[PDB]
Amino acid sequence: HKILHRLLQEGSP
Amino acid sequence: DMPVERILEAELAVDPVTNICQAADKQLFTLVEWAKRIPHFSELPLDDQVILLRAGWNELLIASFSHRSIAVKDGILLATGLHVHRNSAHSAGVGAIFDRVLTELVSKMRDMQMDKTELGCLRAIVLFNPDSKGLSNPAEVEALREKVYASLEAYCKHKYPEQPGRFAKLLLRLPALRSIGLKCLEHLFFFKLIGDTPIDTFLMEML
Ligand SMILES: CC1(C)CCN(c2cc(C(F)(F)F)nc(NCCC(=O)O)n2)c2ccccc21
Repeated sequence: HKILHRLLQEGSP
Repeated sequence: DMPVERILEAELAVDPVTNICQAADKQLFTLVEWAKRIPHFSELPLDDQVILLRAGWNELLIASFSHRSIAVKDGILLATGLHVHRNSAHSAGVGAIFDRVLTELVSKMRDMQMDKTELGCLRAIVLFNPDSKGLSNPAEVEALREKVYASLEAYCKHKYPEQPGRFAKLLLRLPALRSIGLKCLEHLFFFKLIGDTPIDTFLMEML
């Protein structure tokens, strides 16, 4: 679930 | 605390098989941004946020395109702006579930003029599903669910006091949404199995 797990995390450009 | 204002704010802030898949992939990125705007969702453990969105994503998208489609004549308006009508649903093999969306969701949302605060609250209830498997503390999710529906009931009773049964009427569209979400997901897994879906997408991960 790499995409969802990343998307949920704050601090993205 | 769980204000319906913030739930409404979250709503307002956000070949047929290929059209459906492209449209679902788009809305999955949007659905994560919606979920973060729901009060206290982002305060759950990150692995529980993953579990809730994996368990509810297809119901959450179906509720939204059903409400979007209340003004469309005998069809479904996808988030890409493309329509699904009965001919193309049958050519995708999903004619029967298309009819069920119209008769159980769109027409009934239209009949009662379900508004966007009510839609947002039903979607937040779906999101906070305490039966999702593997949650670190299911009761924490049940706790948030109970705050959402407390806020929904007070909202309905204030705005629509002449309709005392309206709150239960809303919640009693959720079994239909659960049926219909299960069947849509079955077709999606089939499309993927036979190689009819776009590759390397967020949608592929959800499946
Ligand atoms: C009912 C019907 C004929 C309509 C389209 N569709 C789905 C299913 C999903 C979902 F993934 F939620 F199940 N999504 C989206 N569209 C993206 C959201 C948006 O466009 O707003 N479309 C679908 C899939 C299988 C079987 C029948 C259907």
